[PDB]
Amino acid sequence: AESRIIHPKTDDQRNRLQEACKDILLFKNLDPEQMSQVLDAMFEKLVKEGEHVIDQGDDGDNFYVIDRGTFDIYVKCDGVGRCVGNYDNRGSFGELALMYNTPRAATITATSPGALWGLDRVTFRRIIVKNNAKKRKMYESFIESLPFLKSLEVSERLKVVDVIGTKVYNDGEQIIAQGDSADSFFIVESGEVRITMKRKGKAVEIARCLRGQYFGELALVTNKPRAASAHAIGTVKCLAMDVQAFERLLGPCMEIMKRNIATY
Ligand SMILES: CCCN(CCC)c1ncnc2c1ncn2[C@@H]1O[C@@H]2COP(=O)(O)O[C@H]2[C@H]1O
Ligand SMILES: CCCN(CCC)c1ncnc2c1ncn2[C@@H]1O[C@@H]2COP(=O)(O)O[C@H]2[C@H]1O
Repeated sequence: AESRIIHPKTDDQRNRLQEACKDILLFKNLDPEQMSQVLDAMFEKLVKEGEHVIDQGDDGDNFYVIDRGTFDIYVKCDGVGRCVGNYDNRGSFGELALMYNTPRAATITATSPGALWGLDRVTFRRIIVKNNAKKRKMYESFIESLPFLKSLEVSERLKVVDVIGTKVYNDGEQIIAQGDSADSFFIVESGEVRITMKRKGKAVEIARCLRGQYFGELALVTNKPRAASAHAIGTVKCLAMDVQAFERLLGPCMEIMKRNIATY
């Protein structure tokens, strides 16, 4: 079809568009064809400190990917809204409205001047939601066999795959580095992950994660930095998700985790 949306861009815009998108979990499973359709529909939108890019309750129009600038996340608790987190010069938001045809479930506002790459909902539903149909096949059984995910309404566990993204790693490849700031949760799908620990300089092995085992969740809960490095042992495939997604769907897991986290 030629009813596709296309926003002509300069070589520079595409370059930046490219950097901004390299790590967006929602694009991880798209073939080159699907990705280029997406990129063509991306439009640039500048923002200013204080600007309410999204207001809770509003209608879902676009999906956003951050090019730069800081942001704050706000939710209303009984009528009072609080900063429940934030984004820092990278990440994506505004997908829930388009995926589930529901009102914006939060408020996003620039906490400094920024820029964004938006994606209309027609394109988003046409390609990303289609993409989720594929991901569900591939990982529905698997995800539904992960013990730590028993504590979730049958319905909640369904929306999990909708926001995970597949990351491939070669042998010897670093997945996360101890110390670094954390913005993602991992779940080994295939291969093996070696977890090691070091000391203040420039390495003791402390665990091995196999298909079905998660890691990188400690720093998300303790709101602390990476407490250990992770490396791929041979080809590894992890099903990942950002913290916002983590806290949004995994709250019902923090217990069985916080407890089993004592085993650290
Ligand atoms: C820190 C996680 C906070 N939680 C969970 C609390 C209920 C969130 N709960 C719901 N939506 C969130 C959350 N965080 C970011 N968004 C993003 O803010 C967006 C607002 O538009 P949306 O509902 O279409 O999609 C949303 C998400 O990408
Ligand atoms: C049973 C070994 C327990 N220990 C060693 C005790 C000091 C651990 N101590 C600290 N982190 C561990 C440990 N095991 C796995 N991780 C995982 O390795 C991850 C490193 O990133 P993270 O800190 O965000 O979350 C971590 C855990 O999922």
